Amino acid sequence: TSSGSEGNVKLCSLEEAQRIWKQKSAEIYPIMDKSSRTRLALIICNEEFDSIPRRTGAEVDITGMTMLLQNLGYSVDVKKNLTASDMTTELEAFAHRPEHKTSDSTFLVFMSHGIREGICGKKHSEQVPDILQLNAIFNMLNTKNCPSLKDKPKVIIIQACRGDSPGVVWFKD
Amino acid sequence: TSSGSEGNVKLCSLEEAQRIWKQKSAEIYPIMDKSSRTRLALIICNEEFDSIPRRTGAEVDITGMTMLLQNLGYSVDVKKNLTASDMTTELEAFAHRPEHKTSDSTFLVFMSHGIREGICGKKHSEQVPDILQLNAIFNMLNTKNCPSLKDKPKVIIIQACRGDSPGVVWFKD
Amino acid sequence: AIKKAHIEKDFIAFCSSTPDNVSWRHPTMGSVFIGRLIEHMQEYAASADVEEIFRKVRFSFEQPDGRAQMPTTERVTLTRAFYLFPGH
Amino acid sequence: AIKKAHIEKDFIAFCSSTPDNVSWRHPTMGSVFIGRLIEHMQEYAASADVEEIFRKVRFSFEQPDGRAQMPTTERVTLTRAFYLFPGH
Repeated sequence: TSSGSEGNVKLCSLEEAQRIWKQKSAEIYPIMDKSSRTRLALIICNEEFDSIPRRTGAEVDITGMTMLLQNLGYSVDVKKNLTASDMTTELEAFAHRPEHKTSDSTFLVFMSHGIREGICGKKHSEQVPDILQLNAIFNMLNTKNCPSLKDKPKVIIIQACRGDSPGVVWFKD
Repeated sequence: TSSGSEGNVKLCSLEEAQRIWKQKSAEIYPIMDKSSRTRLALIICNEEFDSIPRRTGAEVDITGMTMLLQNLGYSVDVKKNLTASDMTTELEAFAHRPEHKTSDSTFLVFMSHGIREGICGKKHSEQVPDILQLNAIFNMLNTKNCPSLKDKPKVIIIQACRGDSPGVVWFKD
Repeated sequence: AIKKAHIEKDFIAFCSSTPDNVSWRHPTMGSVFIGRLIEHMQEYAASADVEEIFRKVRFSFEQPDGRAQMPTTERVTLTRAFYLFPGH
Repeated sequence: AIKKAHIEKDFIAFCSSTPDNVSWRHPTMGSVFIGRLIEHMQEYAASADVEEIFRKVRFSFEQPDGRAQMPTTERVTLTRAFYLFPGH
């Protein structure tokens, strides 16, 4: 049933959960007791831009990801239409959240226009760039700047172009 | 026994090879008949440099990788002490080799000094940089510039620093 | 007493396409990569680790069309398998 | 007839450390990452796909010392599992 907290996500049974622990040894990330854990997720989605076209349909992506991450047990923070400077600040704020101390993992989702250099902020144009590099995301969530997530999985999802190219080449069959 | 062609590599038995095909469906890379296949591997190792210190012990790495890749069924081309320009040219030459047409995969190994930007060539110094970017390696072996390896695994191994930092942070137990 | 830890570890990034290349978004159906990732997470979170699910997502994009993209896993420092164990 | 194919697919890069960070080489024993990769390939090529072997290599580096490094898998577009099937 999709009436539960996990919605459309297929559940792992107790038989399955022990089979995974027998298939592979002490090489799975440990999960915290469901009763006490405080898992956090952050979604930054840019739809309304100053100079670049409107990302119509982004709301479907926010709904989908938000519900997905909640189903997997994450409290989801959603932030919209931010500059690279705002994104950095929001990411720093996320790395300082005390719930990470009693969490076993995190998810970061970025959704925006993009170029080869990185993710486009609210104010981005070719004349005055407003770019958040992926390098910066890793730096803000690493063991130095986010000690609370030491030894814990950090999953980063990015929806964006990485350039102008169609990404295809022709061949004859 | 290590007297065979596979040396120190533990062999996959016929029982194991069929078990892998039952564990996962049509989602393994197909391998070509051992009798007719012409697998190629390239090792570029820089030891002798103009301006940066000598990479003592590199010969152990060349011996190890060369023997390893041969054991796995690859004909190994070894090129030493090359500039970024020489590396590019050698990589282009490797992507044009006709044996790739009758191969199922490839291995590329790069071993040198390195910086954040990429892999150091023979003539590298801070004054006049001689850097091969990882981006260029991918571009030279992709479907556009190397159509012979379309749909076939391309494994890239890089031994090099990626900056100056020790890569550690302190915490109290 | 102080102890040394790796500055960067246990990361995985999953991008919507390969470098230099575009990613597609339907104006009413949403982004192709996002919807494909959700579908695959819903189906496979119970039985497969995240790295494997991301591979499966890449596989689903294998046959190109008029709007092709190839999702890319980047800068992976996961030292263990990450299972979500949904329901737990 | 011409058919479309992905410009970049079926790649995997494995680097000796994380970005910004050094990689270590013993002057007589050779590079730490290279020797660890060989050891793991020899042991696990028969039973595990290359992506898994690379994970195992990362795991072996988990406990830092005076000379720490964390090998990194980069720009992965493998759409299937790559088994070497050594002996075949």
